[PDB]
Amino acid sequence: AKPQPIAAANWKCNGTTASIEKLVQVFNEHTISHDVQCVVAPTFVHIPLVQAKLRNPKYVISAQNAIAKSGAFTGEVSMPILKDIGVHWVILGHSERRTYYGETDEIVAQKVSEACKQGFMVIACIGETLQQREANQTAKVVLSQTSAIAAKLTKDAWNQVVLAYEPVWAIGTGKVATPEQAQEVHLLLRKWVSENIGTDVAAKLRILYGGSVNAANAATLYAKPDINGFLVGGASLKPEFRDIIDATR
Repeated sequence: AKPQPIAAANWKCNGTTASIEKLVQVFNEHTISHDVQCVVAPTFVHIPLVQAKLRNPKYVISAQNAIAKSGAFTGEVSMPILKDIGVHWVILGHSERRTYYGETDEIVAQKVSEACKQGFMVIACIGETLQQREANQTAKVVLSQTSAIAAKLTKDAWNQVVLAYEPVWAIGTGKVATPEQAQEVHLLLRKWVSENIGTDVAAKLRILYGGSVNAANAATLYAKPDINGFLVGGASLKPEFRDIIDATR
């Protein structure tokens, strides 16, 4: 059978106090009856508000990024600071950070390793660009990104890792991957983990899909055997996130 699914909301750089209060109320009033881990990732400045208002017991709060250590890093937020305020999930290596903010495979792998050492659950993002897909490099790219992370982890650390496969061409564009496209990559990843890390790790690993997931396409993605849930951007700012959660039944 499949491991426990995850439905994760990446709000990105969005929100006002009023809109967040309304959306959290919607999430609180949605009764979830199956075993799923829901995750909401607000901007840093909204974490305290969401902590105060979110009561649905299926949810945890995640940060959208972090650095490993406190110190002289003006503008950044560290993992120890997040832990002290009660946040123990983080998204690392999102495409937007790899693209705009210079996060290379080695930077991502270092961050993931440090988060695991500090007791975080980590959603680590990987995925290929349109050019790489059309060059038939998808497998090489996603396995390179994954092996860079794996090189800095011990086997036990994998209990804290969730992989999110987000093809860059699907992020925010409306052009979701087909279920067959996503399943092909998820199966390739799970096999790599099984051979290189362990079959026990691979059977428990959650591999999420993201990139233009909405409430109408989520259930047909989740039907595939190696898809364990979703990392959702635009649709997670809307009430229809409730139906994305319920598509993981």
